[PDB]
Amino acid sequence: DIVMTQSPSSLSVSAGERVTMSCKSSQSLLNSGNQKNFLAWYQQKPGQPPKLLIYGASTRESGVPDRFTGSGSGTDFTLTISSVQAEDLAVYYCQNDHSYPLTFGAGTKLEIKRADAAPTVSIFPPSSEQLTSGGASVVCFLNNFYPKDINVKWKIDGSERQNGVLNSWTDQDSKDSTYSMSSTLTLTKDEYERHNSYTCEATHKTSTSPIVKSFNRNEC
Amino acid sequence: EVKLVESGGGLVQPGGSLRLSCATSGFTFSDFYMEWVRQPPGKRLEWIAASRNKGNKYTTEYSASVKGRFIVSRDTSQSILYLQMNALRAEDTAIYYCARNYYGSTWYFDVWGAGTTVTVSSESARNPTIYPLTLPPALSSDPVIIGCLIHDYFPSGTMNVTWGKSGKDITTVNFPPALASGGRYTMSNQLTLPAVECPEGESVKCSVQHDSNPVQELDVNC
Repeated sequence: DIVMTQSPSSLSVSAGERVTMSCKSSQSLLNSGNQKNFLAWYQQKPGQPPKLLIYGASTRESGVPDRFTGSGSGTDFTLTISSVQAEDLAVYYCQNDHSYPLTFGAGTKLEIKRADAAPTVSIFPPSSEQLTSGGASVVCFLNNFYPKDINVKWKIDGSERQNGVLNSWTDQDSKDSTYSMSSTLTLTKDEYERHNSYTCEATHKTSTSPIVKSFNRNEC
Repeated sequence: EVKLVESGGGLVQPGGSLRLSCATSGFTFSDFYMEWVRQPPGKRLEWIAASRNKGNKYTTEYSASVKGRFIVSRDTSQSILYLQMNALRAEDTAIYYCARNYYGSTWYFDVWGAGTTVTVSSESARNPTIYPLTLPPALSSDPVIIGCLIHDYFPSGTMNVTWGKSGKDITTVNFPPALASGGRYTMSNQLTLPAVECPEGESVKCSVQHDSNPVQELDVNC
C-alpha cells in the first residue's frame, strides 16, 4: 500500500481568499516511461458523490472553474483554489491511481468564515396526530446563524432541562455559510400534558439576551 | 450519457449477504475498468474490488479488507457490474459507489454513481412515521414555516426529502438524523415560503425516500 498524506485536514477561510492544501505519497506516482503522475483530486460537497477536479497532477477537468489549479510531481502535490467562494465548501481528496490498491488521503474540509449572523427561532407544538400515540415532541428550529457554537436550553414549564433532548446541526450553507440546528424535546403525552408553557431559548455570541421562542398550551 | 446507477442496499444482519449492482450506460462497458469504492460514516473513501476491460480478461483485484468475502463480476450482455458481498460485519456499513477508472494519459475516475447505503445491523427496520409541523395562526409571522418530523426509524442509511413546492422564495432545510432512545433515529425537514404561497386549506406534500424503499408522503397544512 501507498499512503497519501493530506494536510491541513481542515481549512477555514473567508472566501475571496487563496488557499493551498497538500498531498504527499509514500511512493512515486510518476512513470519512468511516459512521465506523468497518476494522482487525481476529487471534490465532495456535503451529501453528493465525489467529482473529478484535476487528473495528471495538473489537468483541470472541463467545466471546473479556473480558480482550481494543482502542481507537483513524484511525491508532493498541491491544490490551490484562487478565490474561495461559498460553493467551494467540500472535502477534497487526492488519490493514488498508480497501482492497487488505489488509496485516498484523509481529506481536507474547506469551511468559510463569515460575519456573525443571528438566529431566527421557531417553536412548533407537538402534533395531535402524534399525541394520539404516546409521545409529544416540541421542535425548535434555529436558522441561519454564525458562528455555529450555539447552546439551546429547554425549560419545559418552570425552568427545567434534560437528557430528553436531541440536537442537530446542518452543514455550512453553500450560499451564505450560515448554519441551522433543530432541537427536539420528545416526552410522553401524559408527561407532556402535565406542564404547559414550553420554551426554547438560545444563547448566541451575537446578542447578549438569551433568545427564546416560547409557547404555552397543552390543556388544549 | 456516461451514467452509472447502483442499487441493492439497506439492512442486512451480521452474517448475511447482498448483491449490489451498478447499471452502466452511455458507453462501451465491455472495455473500461469498473471499480468499487466505499465510504464508511466518518471516514475516507476506501477502494475495494476492481474489474478490467474485456481487454485483458476481466481480471479482479480486492483490498485486504474484503479479499475473500466480496466477489466482483459483470453481466457483459446487460452492462451491469455486480458486487456479491458475503459474511457482512458491522464494519461494512458504508455508502458504496461504482466508478469508471478511465485511462487516457493517466488513470482517473471520470464518472461516479450516486451511491447505495448498506447498513450491517442486528436491529431491524422501522419505517418513519411522518408527523406534520404547522403553527396555530398565532405563530406565523410570514413567511410561513412548515415541516415534517420523520420519526423513529431504522436504519439511518439515506433519506431524500422533497417538497411539492419550489421556486424563487422557498427554502428547504433537511436536518441530519439523530439517534434517540431506542437506538432509532429522527430527522426533520422544514420548508419556508412566501405566505401567499401557503395560505390556507391548501397544504404542501413532503416526500421521504429512504434507502431502498417506496416513497412515503404527507400533506402538511400551511
